[PDB]
Order: sequence, then structure tokens, then C-alpha cells
Amino acid sequence: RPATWEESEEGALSKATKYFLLAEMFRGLYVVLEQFFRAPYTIYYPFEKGPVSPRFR
Amino acid sequence: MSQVEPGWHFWLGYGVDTAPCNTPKEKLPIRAYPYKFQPNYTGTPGAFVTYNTLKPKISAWEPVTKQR
Ligand SMILES: CCCCCCCCCCCCCCCCCC(=O)OC[C@H](COP(=O)(O)OCCN)OC(=O)CCCCCCCCCCCCCCCCC
Repeated sequence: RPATWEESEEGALSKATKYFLLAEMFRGLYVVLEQFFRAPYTIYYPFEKGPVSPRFR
Repeated sequence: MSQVEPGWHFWLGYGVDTAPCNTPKEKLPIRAYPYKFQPNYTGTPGAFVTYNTLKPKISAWEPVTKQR
């Protein structure tokens, strides 16, 4: 059975803190920002070339 | 990209480890004709003009009169 509000482990103030301060949204923004400091994948065609195999048609 | 000669084109795409100048003699093609490299001439007076390599399947009579 789904649990009701009165059987919740977290107090209402902690939940309100998560609600008003957008905790998981901030985690998502941080994950996006981490990518900004990683190496990009781009190659500079036609000066560089993607992989080609002997079977290519 | 069409100015890259064949062989080098394969090497640049990580097709082969060893570059064409480093490839031993046994793994080169023998040619009985002169090798010429030509890039894409599209949009240029040198663009390929296609045509039928056959003459027509039915040949007409060459008309000749005879005297009665
Ligand atoms: C603990 C005591 C607190 C006392 C009072 C609080 C004081 C004010 C606190 C300041 C922040 C308040 C403003 C944010 C409140 C957002 C509340 C919220 O979650 O809105 C939810 C709303 C849907 O409404 P609801 O029905 O209530 O949600 C139930 C869903 N099953 O749906 C929504 O609108 C989603 C939330 C909107 C988020 C907007 C995102 C736009 C850009 C995000 C900004 C992030 C920061 C950007 C800056 C870059 C970071 C450096």
C-alpha cells in the first residue's frame, strides 16, 4: 500500500528545504557544469577523418 | 577531401597502421598503365559526361537504288 503523509520519515522542514531550494535541480546543474571541463569529442573534418574499416561500402 | 590520394585516404581514416610510403613492395599494386590521380571535378568543365557505350541495337538499311 502507498504510504500516507503522516507515515513519512523526513520532517516537514527538511522537505520544505528541498522544495524551496531546488536541491535536485542544483545537482543537475552541477552535473552539466562538470562536462564543461571535459574533453570534447569533435574532430575537424575535412582535416581529420572518422574511423573507416576494410569492409566499408 | 577529394584531393587526398587513395591509400593516404585510408590511412587518414585509421584504416591501416602503416602509411603508404612505408608499405613494403610486396603489398603494392602492379600496374601496366600509368597512374594518374584526379580529384572531384564536379561543378567544373571537367565534370564527368556520361554516355551509352553501345551503338544502337537495330541498324538501318543503307538505301540503294537499282535499275529495272
Ligand atoms: C524551508 C523554509 C522556506 C521558507 C520560504 C522559502 C523562501 C524562498 C525560497 C527561495 C526559492 C523559492 C522559489 C522556488 C520555489 C520552487 C517550488 C517548487 O518546487 O515549484 C514546484 C512547481 C510545481 O508545484 P507543486 O505542485 O507544489 O510541486 C509538486 C509536484 N508534484 O513547479 C516548478 O515551478 C518547478 C520549480 C521551478 C524551478 C525554476 C527553474 C528555472 C531556473 C532554475 C534556477 C536555478 C539557479 C540558476 C542559477 C545558476 C546556478 C548558479
